[PDB]
Amino acid sequence: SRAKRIMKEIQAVKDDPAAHITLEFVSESDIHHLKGTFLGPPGTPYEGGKFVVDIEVPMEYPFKPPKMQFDTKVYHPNISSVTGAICLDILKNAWSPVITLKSALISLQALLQSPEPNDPQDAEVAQHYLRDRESFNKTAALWTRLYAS
Amino acid sequence: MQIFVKTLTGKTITLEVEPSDTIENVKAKIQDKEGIPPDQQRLIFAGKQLEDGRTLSDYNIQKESTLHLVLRLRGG
Repeated sequence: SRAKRIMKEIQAVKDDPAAHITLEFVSESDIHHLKGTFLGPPGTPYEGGKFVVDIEVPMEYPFKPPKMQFDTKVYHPNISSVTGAICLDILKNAWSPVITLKSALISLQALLQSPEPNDPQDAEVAQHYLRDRESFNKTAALWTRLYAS
Repeated sequence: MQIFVKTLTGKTITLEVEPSDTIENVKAKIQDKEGIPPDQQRLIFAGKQLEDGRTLSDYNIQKESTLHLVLRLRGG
C-alpha cells in the first residue's frame, strides 16, 4: 500500500538532518508526489547546492521504482542536461521493494561525486566527458552555482 | 573494525576489516553475503571513488564508517 510506505520515509528524513535530504510535497501533505532534494557532493563540479528532483513513486509502491525528473539542470553523463530524466537501471526500472527515498536521493549524490560514461542519459554530454577535462569543469561548476542554489 | 556498506537494496551489510584490507577483498566480501557483481559495485567515499587495486588506508576509511555502494549497470 502506497499510503503505508511514504509516511515512514517522511518521518525518518524529519528526525535526521545529517542524511542531507528534504522530501518536500508538490500538493500540500499527500502520500506520493515529492520534490526529493539532496545537498551538493564536495571537492567536485557538483559541490554545495540544493539538487531538486520531481518524483512519482508509482501506484503499486513498495514494488514500483520512482519517476526521477530534475527541475535543477545538471551537466552529467548519467543525469539529463536538457530534459530532467536519469539513467541508473535498478533505481528507475528493476526495483528492490524495500529501497527508501532517504537511500535513493543519497544514490544520486554518490552518482554525481565521481562521473563515469557507463549508464547513458544525454548522449552528447557522454561524448563530451569521453573527449574533455577542461570545458566540462567550466560548464558543470557554472550549472551547479546557478541551478543548484 | 566493522565498517558499514550502504547498498541499493534495503538489506545493509557488515564488512569485517582493519586499514590493511584490499579493495579487491572489499568487492569479494560484498559478493559473499549480498551476491552483487564486481562491475555493478561503484563504491564512493567522501570526495573520491574506491579504485579496485588499492588499500583501505589510501582513502581515510576510519573505524565504523559508511561506504556508499552504487549498483551501476551498462544501459538504463
